Amino acid sequence: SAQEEAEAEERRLQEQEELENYIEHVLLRRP
Repeated sequence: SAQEEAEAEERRLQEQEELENYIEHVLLRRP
């Protein structure tokens, strides 16, 4: 582990935690 890698880790959680809702609504409201 390290400081740099640690910064990227959380980045994935914050990006995913929010992304999960993206496709969740985008797909649910599909054409």
